[PDB]
Amino acid sequence: HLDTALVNAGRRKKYTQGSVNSVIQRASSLVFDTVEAKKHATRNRAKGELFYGRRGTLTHFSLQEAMCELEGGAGCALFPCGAAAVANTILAFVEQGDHVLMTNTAYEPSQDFCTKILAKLGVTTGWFDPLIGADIANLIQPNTKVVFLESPGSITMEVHDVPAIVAAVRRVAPEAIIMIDNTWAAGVLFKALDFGIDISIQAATKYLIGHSDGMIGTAVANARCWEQLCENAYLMGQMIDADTAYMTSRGLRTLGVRLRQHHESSLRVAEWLAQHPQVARVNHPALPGSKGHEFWKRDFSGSSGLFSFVLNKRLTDAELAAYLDNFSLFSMAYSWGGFESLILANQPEHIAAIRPEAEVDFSGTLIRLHIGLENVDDLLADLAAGFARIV
Amino acid sequence: HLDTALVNAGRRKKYTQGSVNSVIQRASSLVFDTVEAKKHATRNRAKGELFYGRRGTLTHFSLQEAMCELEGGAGCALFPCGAAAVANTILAFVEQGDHVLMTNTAYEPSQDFCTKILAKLGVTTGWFDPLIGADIANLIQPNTKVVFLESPGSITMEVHDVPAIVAAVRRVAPEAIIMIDNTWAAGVLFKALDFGIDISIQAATKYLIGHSDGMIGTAVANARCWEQLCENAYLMGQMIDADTAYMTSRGLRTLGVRLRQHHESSLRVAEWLAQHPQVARVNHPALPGSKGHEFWKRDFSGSSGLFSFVLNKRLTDAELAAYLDNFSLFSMAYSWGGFESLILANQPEHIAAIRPEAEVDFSGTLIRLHIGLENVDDLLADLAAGFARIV
Amino acid sequence: HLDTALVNAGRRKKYTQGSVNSVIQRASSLVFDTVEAKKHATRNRAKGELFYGRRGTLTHFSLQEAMCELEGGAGCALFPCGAAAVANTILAFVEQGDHVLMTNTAYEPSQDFCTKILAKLGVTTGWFDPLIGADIANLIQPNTKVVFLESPGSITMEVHDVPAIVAAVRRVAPEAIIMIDNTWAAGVLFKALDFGIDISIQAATKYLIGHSDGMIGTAVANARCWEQLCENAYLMGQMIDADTAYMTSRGLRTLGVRLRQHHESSLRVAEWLAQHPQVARVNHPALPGSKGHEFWKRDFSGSSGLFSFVLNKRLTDAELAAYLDNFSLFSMAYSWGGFESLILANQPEHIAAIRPEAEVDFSGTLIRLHIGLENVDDLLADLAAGFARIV
Amino acid sequence: HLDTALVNAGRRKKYTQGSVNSVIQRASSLVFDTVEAKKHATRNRAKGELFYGRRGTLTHFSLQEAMCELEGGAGCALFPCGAAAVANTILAFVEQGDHVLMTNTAYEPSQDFCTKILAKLGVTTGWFDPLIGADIANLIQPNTKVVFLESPGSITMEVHDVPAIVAAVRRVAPEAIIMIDNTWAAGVLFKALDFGIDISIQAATKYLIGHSDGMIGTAVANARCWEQLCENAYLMGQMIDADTAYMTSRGLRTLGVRLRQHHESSLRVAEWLAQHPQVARVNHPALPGSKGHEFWKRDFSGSSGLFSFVLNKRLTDAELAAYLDNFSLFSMAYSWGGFESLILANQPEHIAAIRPEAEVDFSGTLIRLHIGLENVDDLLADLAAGFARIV
Ligand SMILES: Cc1ncc(COP(=O)(O)O)c(CNCC(=O)O)c1O
Ligand SMILES: Cc1ncc(COP(=O)(O)O)c(CNCC(=O)O)c1O
Ligand SMILES: Cc1ncc(COP(=O)(O)O)c(CNCC(=O)O)c1O
Ligand SMILES: Cc1ncc(COP(=O)(O)O)c(CNCC(=O)O)c1O
Repeated sequence: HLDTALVNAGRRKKYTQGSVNSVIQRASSLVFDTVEAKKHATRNRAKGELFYGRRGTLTHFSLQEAMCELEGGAGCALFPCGAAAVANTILAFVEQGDHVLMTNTAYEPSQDFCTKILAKLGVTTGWFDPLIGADIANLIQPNTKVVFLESPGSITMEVHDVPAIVAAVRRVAPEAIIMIDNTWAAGVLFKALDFGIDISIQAATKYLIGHSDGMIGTAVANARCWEQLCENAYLMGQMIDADTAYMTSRGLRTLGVRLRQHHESSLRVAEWLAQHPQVARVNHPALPGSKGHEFWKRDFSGSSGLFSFVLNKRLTDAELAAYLDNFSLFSMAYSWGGFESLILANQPEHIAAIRPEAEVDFSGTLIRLHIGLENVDDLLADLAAGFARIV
Repeated sequence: HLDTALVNAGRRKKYTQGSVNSVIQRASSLVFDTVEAKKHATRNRAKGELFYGRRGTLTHFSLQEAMCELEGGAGCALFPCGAAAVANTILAFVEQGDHVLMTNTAYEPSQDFCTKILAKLGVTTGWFDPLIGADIANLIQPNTKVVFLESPGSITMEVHDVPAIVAAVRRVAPEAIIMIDNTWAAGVLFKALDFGIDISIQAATKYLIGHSDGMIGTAVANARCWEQLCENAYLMGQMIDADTAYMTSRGLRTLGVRLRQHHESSLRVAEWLAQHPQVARVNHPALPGSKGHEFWKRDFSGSSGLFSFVLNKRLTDAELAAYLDNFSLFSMAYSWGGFESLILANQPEHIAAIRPEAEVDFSGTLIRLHIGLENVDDLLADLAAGFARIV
Repeated sequence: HLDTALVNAGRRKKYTQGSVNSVIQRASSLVFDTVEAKKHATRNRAKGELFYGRRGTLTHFSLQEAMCELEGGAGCALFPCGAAAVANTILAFVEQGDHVLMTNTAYEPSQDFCTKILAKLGVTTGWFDPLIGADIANLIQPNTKVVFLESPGSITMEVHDVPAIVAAVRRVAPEAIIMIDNTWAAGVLFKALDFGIDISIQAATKYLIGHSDGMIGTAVANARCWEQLCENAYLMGQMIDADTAYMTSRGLRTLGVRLRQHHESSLRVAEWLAQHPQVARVNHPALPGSKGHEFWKRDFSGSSGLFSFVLNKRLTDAELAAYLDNFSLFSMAYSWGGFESLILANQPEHIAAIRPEAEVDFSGTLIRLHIGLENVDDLLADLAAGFARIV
Repeated sequence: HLDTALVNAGRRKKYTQGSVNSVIQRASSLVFDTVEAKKHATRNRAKGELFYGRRGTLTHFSLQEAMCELEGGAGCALFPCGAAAVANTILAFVEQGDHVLMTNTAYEPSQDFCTKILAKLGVTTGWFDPLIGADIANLIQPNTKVVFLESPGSITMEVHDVPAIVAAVRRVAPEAIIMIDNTWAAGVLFKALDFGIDISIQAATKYLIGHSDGMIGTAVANARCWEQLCENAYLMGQMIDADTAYMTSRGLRTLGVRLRQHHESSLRVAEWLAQHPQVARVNHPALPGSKGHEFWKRDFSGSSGLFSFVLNKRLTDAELAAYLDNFSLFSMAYSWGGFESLILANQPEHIAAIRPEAEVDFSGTLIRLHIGLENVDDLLADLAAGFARIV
């Protein structure tokens, strides 16, 4: 029933006022007809009554309701982008003297927030290998407050054993705040809260928006953590504009059909790459043999379209240009989750530099692909032409 | 020449591409045609080359250029709202052990960020009376890193003697970061950076947007402080959407003709209130006798339309409803800076509770007015009817 | 390669300027830097140079290029909605004394334009049964200027034999303008201009927008008819706003994946209805046995999700309310082509009244369904519950 | 009280739902909760009940209410631009055999609609000098259905004696439909429907939008003519998108303070030009001695900022480039009514060619200026520098 839920989540008449989609209510000022209405709005300023634009309008409330339904949460906080959701969700739960334990495959801006901002504020960060599983218990310190997961990992796509990690954390520090950056799954292919994670964070920028033309972050928390997340993020002034909230709700309505196509196409590309003589390794959560693939198969309900692979050699700078500059359909850009296919390259030492306290286990150039909605045979031909430029 | 500058600031062909206003470029992904173009964009990712949507698109670059011209700064950082600009601009310059010195008339959410977020990060906040002037030197501690001004003050409208404050800070701690919330002046009626302030922060939500239908914060920094502001705000994921950036640029184009009307009308209302038997005090920076009026007359080039007054009595709850619930033109809402007139009330003890380490010097109910663009005689008739309901 | 074409159509650097999607250029005024540039823009004011907002901005040019590529036309005119495209495209080619020959299954507002507007301007209109095929030749008068097709027909879904109609028209009246309302096919499941039709009109409101939140009409003409269409529509001031043009281009990027789901789901529902004891007839072009199905099978490349069926009785007012008022997933609304499922009822005598010079051949209430993106088993359960309410 | 009316027109709780401005309701489909509600909406589909997006959503209804209040009409029809409003408002009231009598100073596209569209549909058009006054009676034919006014005229700015024209029409042809293109007055500086005109048409593109970034037309009709205008324009599919309707309502809120500045600055420039040795004539309705000034003074409540003047020679193309290419503040573009100043040149023989059955009474190049919101002394200096380039 996920497709039905995606079509209907948040679409109630109090928000739509007769249209199919929520109205767009643009506001800072929200008007109180009487002193008693103002008092009521104040009491309910975080409970869906119109109070002030920084808390939201009908358009935001509709999106928040949709996200809570789809991710099974008590509340959804909104942010100007994914990086803001990560940074402010972590910040909401720490004080000076605390420790954060974060996967070494976390998105680089998330790491840099920890090492360049949190550290200044008296909050330390330690690191773990994404396949650590139950052994994470040994890394929990007396002051560990937050455990931060990201599955699959950024770039290299390792999938955590979330049940093993969560069980170990709860044994040692049942009160800890467990968070996950659930962007790759779009919050719906992995139902994080059902696994005992406290907060599921997404760059709604990616698959929820789905068209590469809006930026927005979300964080859906369970009942234990919601009030602290909501109020501390509000104290940092975190919000999103009404129009982007509308566009995120709108993206939900095609998320199912889109994801099924990204899954089908990216798996086909990954299977083809795995047979290719110029490819050393394919990092796709759905491909047999990929790191944590057995946890993806057990714990996820599908795949998206982002993955990576390692070439059979380290490209020279001349080869990198010959390869990347001459694609016809794949484009070079950051971000992903849109309708179009993207390609980027990283050398192994570049990845090692963003794997704290760890090395990488490959020596070829790594290529990250986002597989969009183009015909897959056309995408395969584009990749084949690229291989011919470097063979 | 301010009106000419407001019409033209940021409106260059590289952003407008033939239209009068900037194009609206909605993006996360920004495409690099070659590896070398990507390297160039990376080196210039904070210098106006398209790199990634979190840094901005053409639409943001146009607004940033306009704000730097109008406020005389080296760079302009963008935020989802004014409160995010205040919180993240302060956060960008502090670390555990630092001290912030803030006017006791600061906007309440700014105070709450200090007491409820900064405090648990090991950053202490002290307070000063807005008329302290040169005596602020005695409050500067070895660990004072930030001095935070707001002139006129929130609600009660006291105007600082900025030249005296800045000179005192520079004598004792010249490296300190002096910031101002310059929202009431819309950043243009008081040229903060020409007075030796380091960073001018605004809720562009107010007069820059001008229509009560968008939220956005700005912070314009001098060359000394720009890199740290830019990079630390970016690590917190702070940005605004392209469409709100467009609407802020658009608001600049009528800001001069709007502010002149708000000034003319609000001063007429303030002069009338000052003669009224039911009014104890009028707090309008432009009205003779108001706190810091001589600094407003010396240091500002105009007034906006927000001010307050104190009634000759403390209204009962029944009188508050009779007064506020029955206006025909003034509405109750938070925010201000739009085309319509607004009214709110506060009891003295409510204000005292947001004047840290200080008491208030009045006992009547305080009324805050925003004077919009309606005909002033109609607004006066509405206020007169209000007075008759409580006489 | 249609999916690749849909992802990339119109997305050239001159329109996108570095983002994935076109920029949104909002304009009436377009600025000429020199008199020489103004002269060049004037000469090329219908050839893709920026001249005046009524002709379009970069955003419109990008959509027009996409529509010409996808429908194989020489030019694409834009209109405020589908009905404006129909009315103004017909008007662009008639003058007093002319005759229009239109299918009797044409959309009712299209018929009303002919009988209420054209008739008082000296232009007569005659009618044909949608399955007339080659016998249309005997209805062509010496003054027949326009032959207007709609396949499938509105409401009742009959599919024309376009090859037989076009061949008959060209034998008798080679210079006639053959037009089609190609909305049901979204202009891509039936390539009208490859069949010898001169102009393909769409309510881009439906599947191109795809989300029920924008209105826009398009008309794509061959080289023979383009100049007259363009210039006469322009004389009537026909245009669309830049933002809706952007959203139409954006809809193209998911059109393929959406249509495949609408086809799969709607055919499954039709097959179930076609064996259902409370259903007298199913009108779905893709269902064997439906009127004109053999032509759909030969001439179309797929199906959308709009179709109708006839109940085993004419519902009374109490029965119609018990049926329609209590659906859980299907909603009552006009329009279609969006992500959500819709239901409407038409009584047979109502349809007969909008079948000029013709009778209907059924007596039960007709139900028109739009099958959206919800889970099809959930939709079937909703329809089954409906049947139980009227059994 | 106009400023108060402009701030408040159309801003009722049913449309704003708690915000200051209307909600933006984007919709084709509008959902009926029950068959009973659909029946009610159908009966009232042109009477302000939500029925279908082509009729409008809450956002349109709010704008329509505002326009009817401000112009004193029974209804307001919306169109994609001003030219569509003119063409479709005329078309709504003519049939084969009718005659249209139009001022020879009408906007050129309005003339071209008459000569190129209406003529081939059996509707003839004749012409009259804008100062004809009461002598227009002699030109009214038995089949004259529409008398079309435009005051001030396009380009040359002549002001009609509307009382004299209307009285003559009513004496000879009381049932005629009298229309005016009231764009220059923004519908509010000349209350056309109080002078016995039946329909006031505007390019809301100009001063109502006020920022050069939207296009929209309006036609406000009296009770006698509303139903025919509404229903015939709807049969042509004429509508505007919800977002442009919102931006038009939003423009009303600053229209008063904008127009006062355009009046002040443009009259100052006109007075300067009227004493300048390089100027042969100044065409500004507010300038004493301009054609029809005495009617402007009697019948209008203010002036906008668009006017023209005639140079002391017909400039060559080389002089036009030297003059126009090198302005610093004035830009070349079509349209007007925005915040920036614009300049265009018209040769006398080109104007004569769009003065049907009449000649011009000047031989110098005509310069049309739009005076924006820049500082007027800067604009005067820009014009002076232009004079020096051609002296
Ligand atoms: C896994 C993951 N988490 C957060 C972000 C940041 O979201 P944004 O809206 O961009 O602030 C991303 C961003 N990725 C860019 C890239 O991978 O190229 C992310 O992938
Ligand atoms: C002086 C001042 N500074 C910051 C803000 C916050 O801006 P926002 O965009 O709302 O986050 C304000 C806000 N004012 C609301 C009120 O005064 O009622 C402000 O006044
Ligand atoms: C087949 C077909 N052709 C034109 C239109 C009109 O488009 P719009 O954008 O609404 O002006 C439609 C519209 N139909 C409404 C309905 O079927 O309920 C159409 O179906
Ligand atoms: C007086 C007058 N009436 C109608 C229009 C057309 O409006 P639009 O929204 O542009 O279709 C205009 C147009 N003017 C362009 C120009 O004068 O340069 C007009 O002036």
